[PDB]
Amino acid sequence: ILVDKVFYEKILSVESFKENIITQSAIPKISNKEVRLISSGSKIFYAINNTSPHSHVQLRLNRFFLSHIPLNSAAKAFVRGGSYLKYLEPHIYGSSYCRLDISSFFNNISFDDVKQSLSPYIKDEYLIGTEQKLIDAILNSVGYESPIRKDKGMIIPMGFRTSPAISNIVFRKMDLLIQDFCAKKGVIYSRYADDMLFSNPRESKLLMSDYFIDEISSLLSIMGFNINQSKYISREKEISINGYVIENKGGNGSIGTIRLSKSKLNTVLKVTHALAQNIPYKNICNKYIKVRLKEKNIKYESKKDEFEKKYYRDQLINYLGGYRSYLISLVKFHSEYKCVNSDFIIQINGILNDIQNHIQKIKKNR
Amino acid sequence: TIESIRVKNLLSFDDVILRDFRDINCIIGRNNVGKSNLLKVIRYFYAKLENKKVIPLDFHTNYNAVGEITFTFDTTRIKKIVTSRKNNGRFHKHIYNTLFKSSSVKLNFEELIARKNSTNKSFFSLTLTICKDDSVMWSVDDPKVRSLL
Amino acid sequence: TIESIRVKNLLSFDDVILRDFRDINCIIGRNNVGKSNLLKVIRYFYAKLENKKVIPLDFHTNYNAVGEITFTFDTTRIKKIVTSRKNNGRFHKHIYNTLFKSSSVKLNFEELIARKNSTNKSFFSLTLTICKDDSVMWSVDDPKVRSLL
DNA sequence: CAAGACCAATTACACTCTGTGAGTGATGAGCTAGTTTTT
RNA sequence: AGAAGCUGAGGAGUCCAGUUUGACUGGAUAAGGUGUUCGCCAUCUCUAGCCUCAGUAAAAACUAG
Repeated sequence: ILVDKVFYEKILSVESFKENIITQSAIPKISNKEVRLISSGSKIFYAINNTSPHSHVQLRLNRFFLSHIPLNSAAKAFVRGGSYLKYLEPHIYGSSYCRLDISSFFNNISFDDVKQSLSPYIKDEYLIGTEQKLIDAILNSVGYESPIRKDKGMIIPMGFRTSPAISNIVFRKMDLLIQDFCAKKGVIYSRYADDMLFSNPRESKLLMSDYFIDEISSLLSIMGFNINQSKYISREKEISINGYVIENKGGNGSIGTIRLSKSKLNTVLKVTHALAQNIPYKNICNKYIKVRLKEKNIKYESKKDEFEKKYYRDQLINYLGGYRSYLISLVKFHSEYKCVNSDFIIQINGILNDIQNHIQKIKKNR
Repeated sequence: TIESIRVKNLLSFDDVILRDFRDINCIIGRNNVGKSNLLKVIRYFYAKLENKKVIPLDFHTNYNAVGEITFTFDTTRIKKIVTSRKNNGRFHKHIYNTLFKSSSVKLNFEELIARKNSTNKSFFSLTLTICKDDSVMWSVDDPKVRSLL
Repeated sequence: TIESIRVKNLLSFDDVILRDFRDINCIIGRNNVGKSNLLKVIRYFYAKLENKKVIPLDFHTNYNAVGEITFTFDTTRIKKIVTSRKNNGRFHKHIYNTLFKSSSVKLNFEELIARKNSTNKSFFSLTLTICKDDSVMWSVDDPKVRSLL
């Protein structure tokens, strides 16, 4: 995919930045007024107002331009057809497991690397007279001059709709390098966002050695990425990643299994048990799911009790439907790949039956 | 005795898995190139099993550094034959020592071994990986296993 | 044109080196296998130059992990052609940039470049390495030099 | 800290010299919206 | 040698430890049992193991039998 001025005007900036092209006006950058900061723990996120032309132009950039750039198969995140289940699937053939994490990923992505990665797919031509190139015009819709970190240039924010695709595009090179290294070492490699999973089918201590860590760090140092040593995992014959258990007790061509631990399903089991105890929906909504009517934002003056009851019923409906969708997504993944424990299949079938019965009961009570 | 054939990033395959094989499996379709590529993949895999010098297959996309082929063999009947205390032949012991032993044998409790083979079926997975430098890597680093298969 | 051809640990050649090539070279001998192997080595080297997927050559002995093919080209006439001020075409500049530019930036223009402008000859050495895993390595890490040669 | 390994895709001469490579029923109605991972 | 944690602010009762006769500080209810690569891990069984306020942006898979 290659873009020109005509493609940018007629597809990407169809109406948002239409006054700039006609009246010889350079594309403005993203100001602090149109971006708001949301704090969660030690993390910050940048949200762009929908009324801003940059939001529309970056939405169309993601829809028409970033989706056509080729990626690496090891990237199982932020891609059409990608999923966490596909991120964990290739490692059923391995006997040893090693999970690594990069540092703050979107913060360590240099803007120069983004420009270099997106240069081959964008024509090297000037857009607004002999003032600004098309590269800068497109890149001004994806970055943000953050007011923190001593103002060290444009940084890819963690809350834009164009960040993940650009991250995968700029990390395609590192994915290729790491995949080549692991293929030389006979290691299956997969990546989800910034979490890297490595699986060794052979009976070797390569994944438990410091050499693997040093090689991955040296490869990541090319683009400035580091490794979070606080979340280093290196196990054998079994691994647990966020409640997903991959188990393979054997060697010389042994098929592993993927299941979910009881910790992952504990919340839904508690919800079902509470429903079986006829507990009022207020407690379940405010405790198990963490959903409330914040500061009584009812706006309209009307029968508030009925609306509150309807909200505390339909939100529970939505939670049950979402979790049953998650479980049946898992069973569809099993049907597609056949890498899930039969006992876990029976357990999730029972849980699905219980959830269906409970949602039927609560709909009847409605 | 074969249940799964998986091809990833080779010829015209991105990620294609063929399963639930029958006795009289038939192949139809307008995509003759796909059938030819599948035949080429199978022939290349069985040539590399026999340790023959052949030109490596082409990648579907060059933005990936790995081309993979997975073959899963159903080894239930041969396991039942070799694990019987009635045929102590040389070839039977060779098969038992080559494909079987270790893994689920002598690496777990006796109760697991006793209940290991009641009604279940055993599968053997073999992976061929083609790198960018025309190098072939195997999931198991034992030429005897490949020759026996 | 060409000065030396060196074959190490490939086919029937152990440390064989051929030099002092004239306009007409007559190859005689009772060992036809040697002539055939030399022809195979030359053809394999020139096929790898043009990036053709071909089966790698067999090693003389398996107790060696490397097989080398070394070609030395007498790049003296072409260097004089591309160095001359009169010739400033696209192809001449390309030849100068891809062969006679890396070796020129390392030499001082005031003394070394002036001294090298004499009757002395310049040579270009290119080595092809075959590894145990059917992998090909080159002394120069860029296809442009190989393609132009 | 500091680091080898830094993706892939992007036919041919030339001149004066013809041989040489160069010196030359229009603003009361009033409302909402999953799971998981990255984070 | 800088990376990490960490959605934040809190509150009531009770326990432990310390100082201290009188109040403060630190921790802190996903409960119990078993095995563990000892990990925030896995597995099994119940009666399911506190409450209030503030904040919640993005991209992917999933609405099956």
